[PDB]
Amino acid sequence: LLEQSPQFLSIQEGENLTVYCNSSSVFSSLQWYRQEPGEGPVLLVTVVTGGEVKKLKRLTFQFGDARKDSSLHITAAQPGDTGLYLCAGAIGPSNTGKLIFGKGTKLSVKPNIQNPDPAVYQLRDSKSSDKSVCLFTDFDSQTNVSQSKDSDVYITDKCVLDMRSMDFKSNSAVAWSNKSDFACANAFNN
Amino acid sequence: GITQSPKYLFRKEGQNVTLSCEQNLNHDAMYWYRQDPGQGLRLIYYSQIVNDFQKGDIAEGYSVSREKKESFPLTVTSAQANPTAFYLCASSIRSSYEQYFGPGTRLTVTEDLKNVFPPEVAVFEPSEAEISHTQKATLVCLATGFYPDHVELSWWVNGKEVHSGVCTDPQPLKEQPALNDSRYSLSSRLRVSATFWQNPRNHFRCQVQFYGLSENDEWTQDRAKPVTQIVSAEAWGRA
Amino acid sequence: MIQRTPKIQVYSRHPAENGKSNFLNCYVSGFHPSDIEVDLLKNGERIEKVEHSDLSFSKDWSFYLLYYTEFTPTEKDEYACRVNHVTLSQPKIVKWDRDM
Amino acid sequence: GILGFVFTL
Amino acid sequence: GSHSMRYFFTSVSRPGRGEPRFIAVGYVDDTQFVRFDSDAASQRMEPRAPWIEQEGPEYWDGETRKVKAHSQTHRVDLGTLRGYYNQSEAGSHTVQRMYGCDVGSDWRFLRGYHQYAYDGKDYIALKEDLRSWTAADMAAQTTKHKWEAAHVAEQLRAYLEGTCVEWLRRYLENGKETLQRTDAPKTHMTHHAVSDHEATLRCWALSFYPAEITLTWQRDGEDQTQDTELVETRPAGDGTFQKWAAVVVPSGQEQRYTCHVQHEGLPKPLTLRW
Repeated sequence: LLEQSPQFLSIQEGENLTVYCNSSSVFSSLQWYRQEPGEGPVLLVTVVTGGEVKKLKRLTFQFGDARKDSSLHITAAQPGDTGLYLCAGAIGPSNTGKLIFGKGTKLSVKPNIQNPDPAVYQLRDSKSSDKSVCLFTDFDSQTNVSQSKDSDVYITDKCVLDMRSMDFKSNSAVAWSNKSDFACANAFNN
Repeated sequence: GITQSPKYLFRKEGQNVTLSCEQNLNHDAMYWYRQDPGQGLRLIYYSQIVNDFQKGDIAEGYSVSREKKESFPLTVTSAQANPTAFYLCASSIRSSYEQYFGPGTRLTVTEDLKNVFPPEVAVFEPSEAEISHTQKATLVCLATGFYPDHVELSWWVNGKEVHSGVCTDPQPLKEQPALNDSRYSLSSRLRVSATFWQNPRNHFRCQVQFYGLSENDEWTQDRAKPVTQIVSAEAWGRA
Repeated sequence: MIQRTPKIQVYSRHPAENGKSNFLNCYVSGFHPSDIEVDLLKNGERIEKVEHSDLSFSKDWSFYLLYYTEFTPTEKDEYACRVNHVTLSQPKIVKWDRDM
Repeated sequence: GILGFVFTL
Repeated sequence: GSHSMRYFFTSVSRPGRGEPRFIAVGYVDDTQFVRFDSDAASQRMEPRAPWIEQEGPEYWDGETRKVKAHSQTHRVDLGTLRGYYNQSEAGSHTVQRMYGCDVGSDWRFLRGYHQYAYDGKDYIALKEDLRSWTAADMAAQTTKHKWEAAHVAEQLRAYLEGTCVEWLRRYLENGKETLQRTDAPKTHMTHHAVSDHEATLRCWALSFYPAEITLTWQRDGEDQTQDTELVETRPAGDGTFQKWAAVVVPSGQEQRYTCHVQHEGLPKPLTLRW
């Protein structure tokens, strides 16, 4: 058995967070991964000795005494630390040649938007007259865009965009529809 | 490292397909997993040592072999009921120690090739209101009506791919929520300075690599064969 | 390669009462490598249908094996075990004293 | 019962 | 008393003539209970004591799948070690492996073992602390570093102190009616006419289990070491053991010697004269 905790954790930058991994049995080794969906999980660390503590930059992994649990600590969280964190391990008592995997803790670190400038803009197709999309942009971390209440209207969720020359980050969602009466002004009521 | 080729795989039901997994890490143990959207890994098969292998938690419909240390091929047969998934290979120096993962392979299976469509692609030009208020310009790209959801969207400024100021939806959306093999759409945004967008000799291009039918696949219906192909839209800066 | 020479003991499972069913055993031990030909002989004649135990070994890694057959001792007939092995100049023969 | 995991020299 | 479970694996290269011979046996104390032979036709782990047949078909499937993995692992080991020592593809060579656990009277963990030999000489061995290795030479130090980096010992330790002991207990209680039984030796003495002057006194002990035993000679006073010999304890073929001890003596002095037989199949030891 292997459970991760909590399933989800929201943290605005600079705070510190500690996610957990536990077993009803005993691990002979335990791994922590980052995994981006659609890509292969990436190995952060292996721990093996009960009580041990390992550091990797801002990350600090600790292993319980009886090797039944483990923790990941991030000191001074950053918006790049956002993602799913996945715990795996070998169960000693099990006498097998495979690893067990957790369901992953998903961490969201909110970006510290300095001067929020929330607006909705209408954008026209570079090719035809009538086609257009709606862009909701420059809002802060505290705002969530809901899914469309409507099956006529498509709305993407947030994507954080980073112009890394101007040292500048901003949020945005896009909406569109096959109606032409359909208006940007209210597209994001939800 | 550990390779998995190809990154994308498309098939009709009944068609056996073999996924590849190679490694030169000098590892003895190899592992296969599959993952459905929003779910976790599921062990299919693994091998602790060359010339040996054993079933995982979901081996039905699957077949493997381990003739060589370097390779652990996985076959998905027509016995597997829900073959469409993300497939991940991993290796470890000895079994039951830290595993290193391959990049993964996406496999989509459809019960009929007439559901297959390449993307259409449109670039939407920055709002003049955005430019006035912020002195920044966001171009949005929209890829629509493609099936399967096997695409790579990228942005090209004056002939060169860019990554800064780009944000692409992590997930495609369903255009038709009801049916199994529905068409998809995907948006992305490129944000630049107003001054850059307002140069009329700056060329912007949204590019979608679509993975579809092979050139030599049987296409019985009238419209163009939805082969693997790149679909692009473009805009020039405007002053 | 390090090579150890086989030790040999020929003996019966039970005390050998004449005309009563017993077992003729030949125990080879302390040898390396494991490759070994072991022949039970009766009056210089190899008994067919020989039978040994599962190859195993002792703490010092040297191998051991129990070859055996079901026999019945008769006062005038000779029993022996015969062994060939790379550590031996030639086959070696150890005769069954029914007193050892 | 024997070891369930194997590992090379 | 005390009890042990041990497995023994032997892999031999038969160059050109197939790929290596693999033989595995398991023991509880001095009683063998399983075997696997890669040459036999069944391609299974097989029972060799009757009480292991209390195990169901999943036991057998598992053991067979595990022992086959052992088989390929030491096949590969043979190719590897031939490199580490620069040997030839004509030379036949041997990998030996032994592991298991000991438990005390309270049936709790005492000690664990895991070690290899190459061509009949120590290669590498887990030390009693179950944390560190003993590499005979440098080649094994190569294995040592790899096994250390991939933390072999820590997982081994979970099996030796845990799983291994759990199996042993189960085996001991399942086969209680033979395994936990004592067989007392069946003693008798023998006289021979070695150089006339001289007599050989041979003290026998038969059909005992376990194989552990002590046979001490003695005079009116104490032990007689000189002019004695002591046979290697040998198997009877039926799960019991035998061992004899001889002395040469001056004629007419025979009946003054006493053999002394120690074993846990007897309350008090037994004494013999001629």
